[PDB]
Amino acid sequence: GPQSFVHFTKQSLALIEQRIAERKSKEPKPSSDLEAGKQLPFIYGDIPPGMVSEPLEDLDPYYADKKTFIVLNKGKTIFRFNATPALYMLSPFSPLRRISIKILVHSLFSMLIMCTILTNCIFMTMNNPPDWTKNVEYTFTGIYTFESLVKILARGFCVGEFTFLRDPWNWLDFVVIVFAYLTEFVNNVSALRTFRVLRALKTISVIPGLKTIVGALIQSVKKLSDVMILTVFCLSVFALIGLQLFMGNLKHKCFRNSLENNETLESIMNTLESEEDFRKYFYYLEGSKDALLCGFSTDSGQCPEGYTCVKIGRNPDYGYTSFDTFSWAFLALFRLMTQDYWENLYQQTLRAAGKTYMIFFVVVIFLGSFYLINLILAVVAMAYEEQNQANIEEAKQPYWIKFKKCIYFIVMDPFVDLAITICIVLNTLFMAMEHHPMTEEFKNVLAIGNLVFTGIFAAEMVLKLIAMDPYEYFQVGWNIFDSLIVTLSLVELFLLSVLRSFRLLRVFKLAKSWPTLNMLIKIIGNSVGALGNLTLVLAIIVFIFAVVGMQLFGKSYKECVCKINDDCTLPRWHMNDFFHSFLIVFRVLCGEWIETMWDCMEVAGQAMCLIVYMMVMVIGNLVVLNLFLALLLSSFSSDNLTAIEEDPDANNLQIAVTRIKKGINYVKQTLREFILKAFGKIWWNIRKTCYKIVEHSWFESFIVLMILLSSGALAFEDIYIERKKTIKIILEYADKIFTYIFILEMLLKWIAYGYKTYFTNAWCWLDFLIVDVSLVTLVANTLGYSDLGPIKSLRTLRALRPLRALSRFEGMRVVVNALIGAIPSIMNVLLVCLIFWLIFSIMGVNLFAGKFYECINTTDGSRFPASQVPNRSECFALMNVSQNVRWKNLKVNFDNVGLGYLSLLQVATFKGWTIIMYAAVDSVNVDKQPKYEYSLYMYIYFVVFIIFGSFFTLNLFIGVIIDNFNQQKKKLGGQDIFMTEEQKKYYNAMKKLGSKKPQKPIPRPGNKIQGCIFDLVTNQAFDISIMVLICLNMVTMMVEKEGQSQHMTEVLYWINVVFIILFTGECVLKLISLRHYYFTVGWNIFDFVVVIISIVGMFLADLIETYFVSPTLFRVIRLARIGRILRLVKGAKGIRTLLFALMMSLPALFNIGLLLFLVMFIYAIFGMSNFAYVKKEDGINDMFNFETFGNSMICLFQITTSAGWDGLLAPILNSKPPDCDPKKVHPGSSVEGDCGNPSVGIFYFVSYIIISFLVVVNMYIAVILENFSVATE
Amino acid sequence: MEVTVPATLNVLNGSDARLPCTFNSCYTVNHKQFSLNWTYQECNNCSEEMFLQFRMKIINLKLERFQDRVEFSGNPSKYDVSVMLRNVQPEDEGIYNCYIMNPPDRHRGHGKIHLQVLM
Amino acid sequence: GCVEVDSETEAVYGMTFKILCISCKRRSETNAETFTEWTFRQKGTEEFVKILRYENEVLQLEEDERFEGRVVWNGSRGTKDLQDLSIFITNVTYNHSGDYECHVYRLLFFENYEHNTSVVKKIHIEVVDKANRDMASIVSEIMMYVLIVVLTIWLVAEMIYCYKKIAAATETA
Ligand SMILES: CC(C)CCC[C@@H](C)[C@H]1CC[C@H]2[C@@H]3CC=C4C[C@@H](OC(=O)CCC(=O)O)CC[C@]4(C)[C@H]3CC[C@]12C
Ligand SMILES: CC(C)CCC[C@@H](C)[C@H]1CC[C@H]2[C@@H]3CC=C4C[C@@H](OC(=O)CCC(=O)O)CC[C@]4(C)[C@H]3CC[C@]12C
Ligand SMILES: CC(C)CCC[C@@H](C)[C@H]1CC[C@H]2[C@@H]3CC=C4C[C@@H](OC(=O)CCC(=O)O)CC[C@]4(C)[C@H]3CC[C@]12C
Ligand SMILES: COC[C@@H](NC(C)=O)C(=O)NCc1ccccc1
Repeated sequence: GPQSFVHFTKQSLALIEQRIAERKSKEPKPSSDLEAGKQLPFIYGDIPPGMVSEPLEDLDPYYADKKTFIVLNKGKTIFRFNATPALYMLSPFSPLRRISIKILVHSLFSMLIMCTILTNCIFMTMNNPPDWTKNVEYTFTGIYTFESLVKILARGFCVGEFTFLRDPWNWLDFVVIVFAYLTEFVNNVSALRTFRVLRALKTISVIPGLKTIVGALIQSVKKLSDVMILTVFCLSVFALIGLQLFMGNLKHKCFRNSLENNETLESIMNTLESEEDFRKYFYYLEGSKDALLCGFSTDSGQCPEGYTCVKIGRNPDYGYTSFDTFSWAFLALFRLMTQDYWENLYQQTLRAAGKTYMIFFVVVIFLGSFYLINLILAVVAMAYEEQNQANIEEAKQPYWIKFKKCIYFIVMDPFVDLAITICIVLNTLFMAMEHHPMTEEFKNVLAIGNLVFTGIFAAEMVLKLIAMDPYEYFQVGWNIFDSLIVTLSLVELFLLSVLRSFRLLRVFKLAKSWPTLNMLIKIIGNSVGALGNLTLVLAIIVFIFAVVGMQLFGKSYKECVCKINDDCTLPRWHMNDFFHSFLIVFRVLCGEWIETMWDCMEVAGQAMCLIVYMMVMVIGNLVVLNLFLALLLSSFSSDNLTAIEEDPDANNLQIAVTRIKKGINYVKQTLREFILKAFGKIWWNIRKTCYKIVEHSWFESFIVLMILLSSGALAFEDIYIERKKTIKIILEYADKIFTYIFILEMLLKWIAYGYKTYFTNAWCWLDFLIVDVSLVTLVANTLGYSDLGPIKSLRTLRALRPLRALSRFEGMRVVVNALIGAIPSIMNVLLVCLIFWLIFSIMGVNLFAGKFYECINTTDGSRFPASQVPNRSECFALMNVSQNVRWKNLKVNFDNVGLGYLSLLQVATFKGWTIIMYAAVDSVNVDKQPKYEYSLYMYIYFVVFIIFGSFFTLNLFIGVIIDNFNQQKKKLGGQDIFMTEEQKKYYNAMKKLGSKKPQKPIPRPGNKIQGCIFDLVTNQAFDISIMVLICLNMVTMMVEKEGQSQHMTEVLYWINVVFIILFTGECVLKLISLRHYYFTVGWNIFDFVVVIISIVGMFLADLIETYFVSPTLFRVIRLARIGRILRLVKGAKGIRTLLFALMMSLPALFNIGLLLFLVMFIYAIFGMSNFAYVKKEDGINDMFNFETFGNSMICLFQITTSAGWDGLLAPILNSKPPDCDPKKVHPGSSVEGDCGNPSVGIFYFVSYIIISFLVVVNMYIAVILENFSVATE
Repeated sequence: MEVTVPATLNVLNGSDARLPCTFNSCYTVNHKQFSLNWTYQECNNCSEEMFLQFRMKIINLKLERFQDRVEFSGNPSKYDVSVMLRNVQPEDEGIYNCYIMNPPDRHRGHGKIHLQVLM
Repeated sequence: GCVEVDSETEAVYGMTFKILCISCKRRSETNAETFTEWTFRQKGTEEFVKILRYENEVLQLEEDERFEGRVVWNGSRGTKDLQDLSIFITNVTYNHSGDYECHVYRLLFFENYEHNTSVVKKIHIEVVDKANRDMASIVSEIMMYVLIVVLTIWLVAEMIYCYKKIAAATETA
């Protein structure tokens, strides 16, 4: 009640002391709604005028026994002070304490502190500040002291409860103040400034809500214990496997065969220091910082003639890429899990070891990279959903009127809206017609059309304003938006590219009639609406990391620049100033953290760079993922609440189309009226016999075998087939047999099903089309017209033969059914994304049309300095003199809107984006030689695009593809959509392995001894001891490295032998103790198997390293030791359930992987057909090309994850000289030319990386998130 | 390049004086490229006399005014390029100058030491 | 790219024949300067004889009634880096049956390093009067026809048996 409002007087303090005396004699819970930092319950109504900001008696009966008072702040917010005198000196009734409390609660105080923090943040971003900034620094320090002193005078320093030191953030404030004082009094400056960076964290304290957001983030990260344990364990196991396999393989190099002066390899190596010195003895590829890797196997890299492969020197990438030690192997496997630049590691390892080692990378990229990432996403999703449910539950608990009316009739009609929509679409399609190589008349017509459209829009605004007055005009967000767009367009007319491009935003007006374009606007609005605090936390964190990196590493980048750049100038990416530090942090968030980290370590030490980079990655990715999941779930759940009816007031477009259709029907009826006024018993059995035959299993299995045989026969048509003439002949004749068999099968299926039943079936249609192609090619070849252009090209369609297996295999049929059922929403979102990206493509065209041309030196490929050759005229004057000069242009640029689309795809996938960025930020003008970072602040264009078009689009896409699967599951009846009927039974039976109750204890034996052996074996002490022994064995495996001395090798061997005998001893004790009940437990029989394979592998390795010689087989056999450490999962309940989730999801992932492998096979055959003779460049080299089935499969697996697809596509975009040679002659073959086909290449790669995203990401995630919700019950 | 030297050095007559010249170049001190250029001037405006260099090995020019009392006490391998002098007389008083150039670095150092002889 | 295809071992009297000698490099991005010498040991002789030498885009056919005017270069053209070194007999006779050898002398150019290697490829040529049909072709055609016939008979037999059964049951009901 309002009478509870009474001042806190000395008598009240005495009474409260008496109450605490009563409490002591006595020797509950504070009201949650009455805690500090919250608003009063409304039962208290208003505050009396002479009461606000005064020490009022406590309003909580809980504190009635304790000395404590309350203050109230104009704004209905309660603070809970302490009635004890401050510092044993200042009483609560003292002028100092009164004024300090008033100040503290005043809102102007907090506003000033926030402004001070924001200004100090601006001052933090200065690599070298001017001398005079010490005055501003002292101003800031003094303001912080005043704030802290006011807080202390208001609520004591640490005298009891509710004191300055009690709140954690007050610790930070104190730490900042003492550090600021100590640095000045003492005056490594870098550490002092890096600690000065902590002031930015006070923003969380001052700005409301950020504290709760950070608490939520910490609670979220508290739930990832099991996932992080599993991730560390899996990365450790894979690191051990890789260390066993590839130890020292990356030190291989090609070394000169013929050595002068009777030199030796050791003598040479003891002297060389420079890369120039090294290049004289080892084989270096042109423009490479590392010696070419070679191998001793037949499928490894091949050294040139006169060079031999030798293991010596340092590992590539400054020495940071290796498996020589467990630490470096762990770094490599973490890089593989995050999939950052993993294709370089893939290629290096394959070159150094052998192409048969792609199995390691396949297993790692699926068992570790994707599955663990999806586990992390699923766990964060479950945390955010449980936090949302809690929040929802808590919330639940005179002459002018003539023209006004006339124009209101004219310009508010539905047809005006339809006309304006048509005009907007026409204007956008008209502005998408600009290109770098445009003529003067075309420029004129574009200008005229732009003027016409802007005039139309301005006239429409004027009319819609005079019809209805501004006081109502400006009441609509759409009206004010159109007003800003049109006024900016008029400003542009009176005065650029950017102002011209801002008109593009009118496209969003279609969101009213486009349901799935309103979803994107809702996502973007939530990012700054409900989740504004989360976005603000992200921005603050990124700013803090950028400043920290700058302060720590700028001087190092400036000084040790010759360790990372040959020219001794700052590289493209550095931390020497705030903009580049921010760019590095943003790139790390995008997912690229190793190439820049290498230079970081080179200049500024491994410990510092690793610590900072790991902190940045972990924290930034946690926050980014939290924001992503929050946006997704909010938009695709909270938005669904049936707030209002479906268009209760029909949209103007809807009304106009209704009128149009009514008029069309009226015209149709009138025209119809006007024109009417003006003027066998055996055949039936035969069909039965064919049906019985073609529905027989034997027949189905025979046809499946034939499909597999014909499918496989396509893999033998390499470039080397001319060396296998017998196989050539056999394959031609087998092709004829297959065509005959399939024609007969089609005829039988006709006679059996009927024409109607056969041709109302998509599988039958597909089979019929394939056999039609085969028959056409066979007939043409028989008639001898086997080389008539299009007929030759039609032979490439034989790559479609494998498609006949989809209808045969039930799992692939189920998965393709899911894809087919989800295809409409995919098309919807694809259209939305294309429209959204058209804006960015047009803006990029306007910014960068024709500015990527440069004059280069073709020998080195180095851009001529813009002092000489400033423009293309001078470049041509220079070519007329020299010979190896060229006015080249980037292959993927912004010359027109299609090339802009391709460039944006590369930027959004983060593959090849760096080349485009470099060209863009160098771009000067059209027909002008680029300069270094002349247009430096063009990086913002790519930053904004990556944010919007590559984060929000990915929000929308994932959100809609996951509903279309939830809707499919609900429609089927709560049934798994990726699992077959025969797999459903196995899945149901398997679900009971995660819920069986414990069995009865195994009976004690009879003997006194065996019985004593029983008690031990059945003890938690025994179990823990065995676990510790397993851990020690794993440590002994880790300690091994490359180049270790023979003494260490022997001592490690003996330690492992002792471990083996100990584990065998414990197994034998268990056996004799449990008798025959030992094998009733799966973990027991797993341990028995592991023991047996351990013993056998030890003996086999001993034999192979003695009686035989085979290092590869020795290394592979030594991998039996991993089974000893795989037993740690037995006791770890946290990760056992996650692995159970994996084993539950295996059946569906099998079907998905089967379909993916079929798609990869088809694409590999097409690649062998097309790109087998393209020029060796970029990602196409002697070892990764499309010249063979193995090479093609390696490349396709590489780009299944969207890694290096830009590099693989680059050689295929060559189509005319001097890029390619159309009349090149290939020895040993009749094919001519090494040019590529730009259109076929673009379609091939884009479609592949698209089919890739709809299976590796949308379907794999869907399945793993589906089974994680089951395991967790 | 950063060079750390004392502005003024005071030593007693007849005592051995060590001139502290040091640098902290980021790169390793390749002895095959390191360059030294120690010089002496009785005054700032006075001319400078070469008396101790380092091209590939420590070379002392043994000027008459210093006799054989000037030697090298530090080591590039460890970023100390100090100079050691015996029994300072009342004439060595003046200004000492180390000039350093450690490739692949480009900035050229300059360490100046003022030696003073006390009673 | 470069594929080391072997040569045929059968020329028909009175017609043309091309003798293949392709020798590719281990790494195709290297530079080299190749030349070749062909030798021939006629069926009925014991000594290998030099017949021609091709260096710097000029063929020097050593005097030899047998090959005079009956050989022309047919390998890689317009370069000093020869990876295909095939010759072409424009009019086969019976004096062209024997053992051919194709010596390749390649000189790789590296960075502060020159390597001079060598390759030898032997081609045995027998001259006939009528082009024999490939045994592989003959066997494959025979097997194709046999398999087609076998599959057709099996299908028709199954057809007839199933029809008799189905009609029998239909009449029974
Ligand atoms: C601005 C320029 C660049 C547009 C270029 C593309 C247009 C020629 C087409 C292609 C896709 C079309 C859109 C595809 C789908 C729709 C949804 C359609 O409404 C529904 O489908 C409603 C469904 C429901 O209410 O259930 C209204 C037209 C619209 C926005 C279309 C408007 C015209 C678009 C943009
Ligand atoms: C590729 C070019 C050279 C061939 C022509 C295009 C085909 C891809 C089209 C032509 C006819 C189409 C078919 C026409 C009829 C049908 C039956 C249709 O289902 C029904 O009509 C059955 C009854 C029902 O679904 O209610 C399913 C699609 C399908 C196979 C269509 C799939 C697409 C086909 C094969
Ligand atoms: C919706 C749009 C606004 C977001 C995505 C694109 C923007 C971030 C772009 C559009 C226009 C761009 C500006 C256009 C022109 C320039 C000039 C350029 O500098 C120079 O031309 C160098 C001048 C000199 O050195 O003489 C640096 C980038 C900057 C400021 C650009 C900054 C990034 C802007 C604002
Ligand atoms: C952990 O991220 C892996 C990341 N792959 C790389 C190399 O960055 C990915 O999501 N690939 C899935 C994918 C597939 C196709 C097109 C785009 C993305």
